[PDB]
Amino acid sequence: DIQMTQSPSSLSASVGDRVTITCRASQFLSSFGVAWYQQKPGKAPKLLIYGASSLYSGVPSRFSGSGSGTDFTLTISSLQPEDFATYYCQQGLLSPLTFGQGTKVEIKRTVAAPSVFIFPPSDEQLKSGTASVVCLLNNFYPREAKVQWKVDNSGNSQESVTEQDSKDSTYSLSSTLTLSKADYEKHKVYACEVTHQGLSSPVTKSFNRG
Amino acid sequence: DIQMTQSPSSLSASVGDRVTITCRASQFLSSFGVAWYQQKPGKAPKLLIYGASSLYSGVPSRFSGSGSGTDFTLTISSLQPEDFATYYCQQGLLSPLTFGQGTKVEIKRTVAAPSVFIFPPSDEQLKSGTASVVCLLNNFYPREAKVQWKVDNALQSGNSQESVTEQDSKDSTYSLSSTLTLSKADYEKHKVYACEVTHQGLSSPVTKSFNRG
Amino acid sequence: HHEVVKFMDVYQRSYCHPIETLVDIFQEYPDEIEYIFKPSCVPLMRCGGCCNDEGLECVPTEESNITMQIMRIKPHQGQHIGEMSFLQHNKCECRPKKD
Amino acid sequence: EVVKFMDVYQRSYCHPIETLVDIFQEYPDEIEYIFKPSCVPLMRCGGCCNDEGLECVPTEESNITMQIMRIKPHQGQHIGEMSFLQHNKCECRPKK
Amino acid sequence: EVQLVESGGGLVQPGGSLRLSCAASGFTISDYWIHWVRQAPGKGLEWVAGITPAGGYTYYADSVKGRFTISADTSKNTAYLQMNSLRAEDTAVYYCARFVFFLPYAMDYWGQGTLVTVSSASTKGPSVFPLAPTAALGCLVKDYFPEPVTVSSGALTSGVHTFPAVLQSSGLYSLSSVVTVPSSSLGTQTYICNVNHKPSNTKVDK
Amino acid sequence: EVQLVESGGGLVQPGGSLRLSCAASGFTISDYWIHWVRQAPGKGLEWVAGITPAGGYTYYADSVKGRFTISADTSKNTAYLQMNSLRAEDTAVYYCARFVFFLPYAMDYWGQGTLVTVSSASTKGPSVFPLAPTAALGCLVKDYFPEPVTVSWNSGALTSGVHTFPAVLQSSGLYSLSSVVTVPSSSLGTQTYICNVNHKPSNTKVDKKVE
Repeated sequence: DIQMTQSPSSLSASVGDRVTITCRASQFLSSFGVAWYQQKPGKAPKLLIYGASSLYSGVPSRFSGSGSGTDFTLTISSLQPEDFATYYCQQGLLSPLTFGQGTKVEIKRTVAAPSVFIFPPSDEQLKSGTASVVCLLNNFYPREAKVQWKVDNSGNSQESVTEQDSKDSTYSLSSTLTLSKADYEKHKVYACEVTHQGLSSPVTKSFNRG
Repeated sequence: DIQMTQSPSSLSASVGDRVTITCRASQFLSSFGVAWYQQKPGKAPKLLIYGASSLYSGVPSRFSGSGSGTDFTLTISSLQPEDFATYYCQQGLLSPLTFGQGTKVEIKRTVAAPSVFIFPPSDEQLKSGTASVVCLLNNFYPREAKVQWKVDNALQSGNSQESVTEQDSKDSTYSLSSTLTLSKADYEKHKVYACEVTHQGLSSPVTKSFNRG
Repeated sequence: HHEVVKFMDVYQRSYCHPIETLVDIFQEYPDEIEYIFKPSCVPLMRCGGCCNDEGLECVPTEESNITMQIMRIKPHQGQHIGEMSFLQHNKCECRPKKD
Repeated sequence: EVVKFMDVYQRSYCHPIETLVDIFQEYPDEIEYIFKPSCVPLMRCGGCCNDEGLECVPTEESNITMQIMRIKPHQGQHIGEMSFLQHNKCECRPKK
Repeated sequence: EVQLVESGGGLVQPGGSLRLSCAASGFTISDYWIHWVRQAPGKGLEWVAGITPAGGYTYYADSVKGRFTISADTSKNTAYLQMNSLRAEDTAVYYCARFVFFLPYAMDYWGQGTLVTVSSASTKGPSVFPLAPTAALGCLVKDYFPEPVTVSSGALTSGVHTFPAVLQSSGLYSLSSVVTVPSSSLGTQTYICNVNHKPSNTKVDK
Repeated sequence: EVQLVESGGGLVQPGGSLRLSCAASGFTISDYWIHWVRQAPGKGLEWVAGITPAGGYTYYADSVKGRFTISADTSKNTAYLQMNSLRAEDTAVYYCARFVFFLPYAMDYWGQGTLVTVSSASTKGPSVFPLAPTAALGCLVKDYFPEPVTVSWNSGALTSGVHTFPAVLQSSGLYSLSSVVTVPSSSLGTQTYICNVNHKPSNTKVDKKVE
């Protein structure tokens, strides 16, 4: 089985930048069995380059492919926000047909601060015997951020992060802590403390009742 | 089936003469598949020419072969007495392998009259109850000759048989034997057993005779 | 590592006959300028083998046609399976060479 | 009946196939001799590859011995034993 | 318009069987080779099955070899992937792709994908709760199984952020959908979220 | 010296079987194809059987196809022609010949030949009588069956002048022939003249002294 090894495993660059993904083959491959594909999160892959250097119809000119033997490359001459995706190389000649590990392309923009929001658990959910308190961190760059939760000034920090936006390159993050109706009734002040590079001081969003 | 047709059936010429036998094929052939053989009477055939033109080792140079396609030939540049034989062509490539009909080569020579001889029946044979009176006609040319049996000056019919020798390989002549067969009873009834020979080389007939019987 | 092949066996097996031959399509259809084919060649019964005479050659005496589904390709544009006809040799003979 | 595309594809794709090989081609130094039969059946790489950048080639070979009539034209003949190369396994490989 | 449309996915018990359909339109499926490619949650692309150019026969990935079988119904212009003796490691999004010769050995058209979930757990419908308050408001899609959920009708367009699902210690999933809207429109405009979870045939609006 | 020697001929009843042997010496038969050729009395050459160059299969003449089988015993360096369901038309002299490739498709060495007689009639030995007298003397070999008889003079030391006539078929269905020789009259006393008659079918070997 021919092995396709991509390098780097995941990169990060600015809009306008020239970036290059490398695919290394475990043995010599004739440059007509090599294909490059782009994959957006939760979407089917799209063909970019075929036969190592041929640009597929309707694919932007910034995309180019090159190489021979064991080393093949994919170049994006001018990186764009929409270019956020995972890129795969594929050998389609020798059996079995095989895909590379993948290279995650992330975009780099100016630092931007998250607009913080707190949501109390609904009446409906409280009747069921569970309380879900959610915190939203909206539109922020870079993706690294910290959310802290303290009852009356602990765990259950099941956070989910949105995939980098295809237009503004900004992330969004939701942090949700779940407690029984009994535990939620035991306290009154509910605070979510947000820490990010954009902010000089942490921001807190709070509410009363429980 | 490829058919091989030779011509003439018989070819008669003189010593020193250039003669040519022709073999005609029913379809176009490869020349390597054509061979020629010579067969002397009561003898196995001998190879002369192979592959239409190749002369077999030990065969005299007066022999040669030629042709292509459908017509193949065998030439004897200077005919010799020993060349008396039947000649066959053979195709050995395509199935089935086949021989030609044959061409009998005979030798024309000068007229020679037969030397005639008469032989009385032996004592041994007479004891058995049969009498065979034989007449020999030795070394003559051409082969046509007549033998008449006269017993006490009367012509004999239906009581004789004759046999002719094949042309001689050295002198080109024939020899013939005529046998008069009679019972001991019939042989005892008569005195003179005459053999009358007629031939082109003879101006007058020759008779050979004996008494007793 | 097999036994030796006996002379008569080799003789009979190699002698002039129709044999499955791998024939290039572009060789059979040299006027094509529009397409490339998949497969690029086809298996055909064709006269093969020997006549063991210099005055002879191995030739067909009975022919027919065979139809095959071939991928007809317009490079970088499209592809479709079409039906292509080819010549086959049903019977062979060793015949006097064409002088 | 029409031969189905996948059947043609599999049957013609590069593999060892019985091929009728001329002896004098394999042994070009035996000028003086002529052989009967003049050719032999041998397993050899045949067929086609995916594309123009590939060639069909042997990756495993062996030998076969055959009784062949060895002829010295106009002189003599005898049956001898002759060795020939066979291709056991084939691969489509980048052109030389 | 060339299109590949997949179906036959969903939840399967371990050791189960499932048949994925790949419906072609805009082309004839017999003029091409249909390949199957899978993506395990969080993992890269894995080539599963297909007729291969070097020889012409059907190859399979070593993990699926001997339990998977591809086929095609020429009248229905449809390819199939029969998956039997299913295991946890087969949990993935399955794609069918058009393997092509005119763009040598490339897959130019792909199916939308379909998630196959190999689990002994049962189907559970989701509970929908509002996330009440430029202001931010949303919906909490809680406790469902298996994936996925589809959230909205035409009002939810700009400012929408539907978060990837998180797996709770329950073996059940939870999702949030939020939308930033101007504070003036809090009275004049009504904000409602429409959710759909096909495995439990749930279409709750809130 | 290359030689082919045939045997196994003679008289056979109609519907009979006979095996002709062809013994090689001076060469190995396996290096060649042995062909069979025949000649019916008075008729030309007919190719009977042999392995053929066009295909390598063994062929027979249409009249013999289906009743004749050729074979070879490699240890005995000998080819054979098994002839079964024999008929009148099979009465002929049978030869075996060496079919060769180095002289392409030619028969270079031949067997001496052997006569096969397909007849219901019985073997009859010959009576030998002298033909007593440059002088002529001979032998009369009367009433025999089947053909042939072999006549030689003075154990084959006397050859010049010999004329052994073709046999004639008498009404009795028995053959008769004569052998004569012309000799000088001086040698009638000094030299003894004896004919060597041999008729292999009846195993007769008469030697007769003539006057």
